[PDB]
Amino acid sequence: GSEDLKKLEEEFDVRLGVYAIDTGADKEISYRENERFAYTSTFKPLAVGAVLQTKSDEELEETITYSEEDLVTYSPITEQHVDEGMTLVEIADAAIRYSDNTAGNLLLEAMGGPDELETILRDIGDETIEMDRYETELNEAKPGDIRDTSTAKAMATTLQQYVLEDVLDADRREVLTNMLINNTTGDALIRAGVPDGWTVGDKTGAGGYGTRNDIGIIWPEGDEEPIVIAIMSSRDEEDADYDDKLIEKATEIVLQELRN
Ligand SMILES: [Ca+2]
Ligand SMILES: [Ca+2]
Ligand SMILES: [Ca+2]
Ligand SMILES: [Ca+2]
Ligand SMILES: [Ca+2]
Ligand SMILES: [Ca+2]
Ligand SMILES: [Ca+2]
Ligand SMILES: [Ca+2]
Ligand SMILES: [Cl-]
Repeated sequence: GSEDLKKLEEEFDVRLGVYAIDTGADKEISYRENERFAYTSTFKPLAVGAVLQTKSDEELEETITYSEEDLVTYSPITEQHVDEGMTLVEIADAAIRYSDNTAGNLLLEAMGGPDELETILRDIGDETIEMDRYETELNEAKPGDIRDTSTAKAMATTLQQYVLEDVLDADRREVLTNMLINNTTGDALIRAGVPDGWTVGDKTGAGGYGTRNDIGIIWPEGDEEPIVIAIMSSRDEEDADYDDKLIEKATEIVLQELRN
């Protein structure tokens, strides 16, 4: 696929996967779009989508209780509510906007576990995603291990189904859309590569082997039709570091291609 994207791989010593489709211009850009990467926290809005797809109003307002023992690493929001519980919508908010890991687990559990969520996503057309573990084990990202992986094209396409297509009732679609727009963890990634005044919804991820991902939707200023985008990346070494600038630069290249 795209040639400036290839240069980024050498610059940052990574394997890079990119898929972006401009729904207005009817054009896409891709690079290694069918190669597997660990999705890490980017699964969270897909789990929220599946919840908003399959649960009743009552089920969304139901209080979910959990114990101190249930808390996994990095659970800033859920660790505040052990005694009283949280609703699925509050859990969704925490998972998407703060990347709360226990919130991720509560979503997986609500959907019947990773394998059941996988089956739900199969049924809306995602033939690619392979889900198996809970947080934080799902972040391992061992190369060649299929567990908890997808591709840039599949992540983008499935996000598109929930956010832009008709899988969700319009009211619930807006709830998900606003959680993504109000994400707090992505300022240095896709958001950093988009012009001022454009609206972005996104979900970031980070994990083993230097994995660094961001998926989202970009609405160019002026009511233009949206661009769906997924950027995934990983490195050779188990304890490798990532560089957020990779994601910003990939975004800039995508927009140069799509918008020109
Ligand atoms: Ca179109
Ligand atoms: Ca391609
Ligand atoms: Ca703890
Ligand atoms: Ca499909
Ligand atoms: Ca599975
Ligand atoms: Ca399994
Ligand atoms: Ca409904
Ligand atoms: Ca409703
Ligand atoms: Cl399972």
